[PDB]
Amino acid sequence: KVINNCKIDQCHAAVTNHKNWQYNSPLVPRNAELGDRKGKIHIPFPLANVTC
Amino acid sequence: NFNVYKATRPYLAHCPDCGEGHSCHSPIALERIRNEATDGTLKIQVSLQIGIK
Amino acid sequence: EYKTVIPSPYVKCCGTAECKDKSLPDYSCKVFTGVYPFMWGGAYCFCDA
Amino acid sequence: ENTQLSEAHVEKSESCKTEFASAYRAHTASASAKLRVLYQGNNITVAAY
Amino acid sequence: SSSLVSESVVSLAAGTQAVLRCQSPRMVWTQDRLNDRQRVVHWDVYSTYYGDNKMERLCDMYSAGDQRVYSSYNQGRIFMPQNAFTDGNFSLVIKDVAESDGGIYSCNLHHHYCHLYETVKIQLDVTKKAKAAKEYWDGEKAVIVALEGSTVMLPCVNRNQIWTERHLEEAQQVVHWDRQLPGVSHDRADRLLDLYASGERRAYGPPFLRDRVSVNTNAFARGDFSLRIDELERADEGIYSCHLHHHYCGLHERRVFHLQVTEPA
Amino acid sequence: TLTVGFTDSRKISHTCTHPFHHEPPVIGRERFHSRPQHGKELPCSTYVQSTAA
Amino acid sequence: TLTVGFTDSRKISHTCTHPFHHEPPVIGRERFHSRPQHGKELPCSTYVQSTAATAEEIEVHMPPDTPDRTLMTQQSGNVKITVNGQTVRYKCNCGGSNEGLTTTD
Ligand SMILES: *[C@@H]1O[C@H](CO)[C@@H](O)[C@H](O)[C@H]1NC(C)=O
Repeated sequence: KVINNCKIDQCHAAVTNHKNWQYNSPLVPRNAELGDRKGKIHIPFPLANVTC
Repeated sequence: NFNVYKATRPYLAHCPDCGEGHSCHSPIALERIRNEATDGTLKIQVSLQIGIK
Repeated sequence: EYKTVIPSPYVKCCGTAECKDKSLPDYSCKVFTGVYPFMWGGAYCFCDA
Repeated sequence: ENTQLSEAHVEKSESCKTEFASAYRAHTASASAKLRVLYQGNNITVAAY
Repeated sequence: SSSLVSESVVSLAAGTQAVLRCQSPRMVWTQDRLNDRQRVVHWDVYSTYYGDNKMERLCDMYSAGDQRVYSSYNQGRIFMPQNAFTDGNFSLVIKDVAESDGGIYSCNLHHHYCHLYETVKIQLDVTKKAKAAKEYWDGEKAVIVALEGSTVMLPCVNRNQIWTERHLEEAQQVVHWDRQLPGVSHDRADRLLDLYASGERRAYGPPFLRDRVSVNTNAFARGDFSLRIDELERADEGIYSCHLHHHYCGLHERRVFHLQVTEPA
Repeated sequence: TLTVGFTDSRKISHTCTHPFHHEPPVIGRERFHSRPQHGKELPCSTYVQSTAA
Repeated sequence: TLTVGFTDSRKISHTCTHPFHHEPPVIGRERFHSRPQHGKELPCSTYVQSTAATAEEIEVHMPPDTPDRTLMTQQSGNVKITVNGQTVRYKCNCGGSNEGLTTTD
């Protein structure tokens, strides 16, 4: 697209990707609608106590 | 040319540590450490041969 | 400084070893039973205990 | 004009299912014991509260 | 709960040290955890065409490797996929087949941890040229009329999760010893003893009954978990259940001993 | 401290680090730093290679 | 601690380690850690690159054996032991040929 007679530094634009989900982290900003969203994954490498 | 090791062979012995905590059998078992030298250089005895084919 | 010499230990199965005195400085010996050592290729021998 | 909202909470760890420290209020106790008795020329073992 | 493998019935008198022989040759849990995920595949050929040719162990593979050649003459003569363990290809390739390499081949695989083995037979007849080079089935194996002076392939199409490359030593043996009294049900037997390959041992019941019922110090290292009960008390009679579980090898064995304790009269 | 690094298909080295004080807890009275060929055995928590939580 | 490691023709890294407390002895009063461009000279024991010793003997003996069962394989209750060109002593609790040293499959 083209917006004529306007400075490039006028504003910003962002690509809105919603295809492959991204797993939550504090650093990443939220999507700004609510807290949680569907899609959950289990964390591997469980814990057990053994002799040493 | 200091060739006395014709019939020698390497080990494959239970090394105390093969890494990651568990102890297994390796060809690089060591059982003798000499550090009497004042300078600080150390002899290290090793299971397997070196400098030969 | 002194060096400690410990030749290859004597292993045995289904039979028992024995200590013969050695006229050497601080020479010592011992025996044990029920040991079931394992090597890289498997158990050294069958006699379980 | 922009703003930031943050929030957080704290929960139990799954590691608790394996490692943890437990506080009890044990007050009293009971006694059990093992005895060896020479009877009719033989050692005999007994267990009782 | 575990699939039955052996049912035993015994009877003795009170005041006797009985022993139940709950053993499994697959329970030789090596002291060694690491490198037990390793399995070893290889190919060995006997040139029975000559009849006096000692079976040539051509080459072998471990987890994460190549073709290693026993003989230099085989070097530049043999290939095994570096991904054989990953995809289970385990297939041999020979670049320069000739009459010297004619014979019956065998693709063999051994698993260190499970101590299980697999093998597939192949036959490789030699033809001077491709005028008769073809595959057929003798009746027990596959026979290839290899074109002399050409590359040939011997397949090993086992693709069982057991041999697929993996970290499999996360699993370890577990042993359950329980007693079902005359009136208790199987899987409701009091949990007398729990044993783990890492030496963890758990006992239950009254403090004393634990000591008489014992297991050797290093059963896992030998795979013999025989349970010794000392000076049998007649109240101990019943059905003793010994469950041995290690899931990677698929082991879910049950052994049972119907021990009836008598008394002097 | 604790840093991680990797090499890109860009043939570039990307690295990050966090200051995290990693102190293995002394298990038993004998403050040991490499486990022995011979010694006692005690329980201790740890992880495993299973990939199904 | 002290570890050693090497890379195989197997393209594998084999490593071992022993806990050995290595503390160079402070020679002289000045506890120095890297020797200087300028300074005094004092005697100190050390080693040398010579490859001809004088009566420091270490014995070598014939290896006892290496009991490996990979040679075995079950053929419908018939154990097959493969030798591939070595001297192998088999011994079984089974009857018949319980014991025997052979060099043939
Ligand atoms: C009883 O215990 C003692 C303790 O040493 C032992 O000497 C003896 O042989 C045992 N048996 C008996 C006294 O019948």
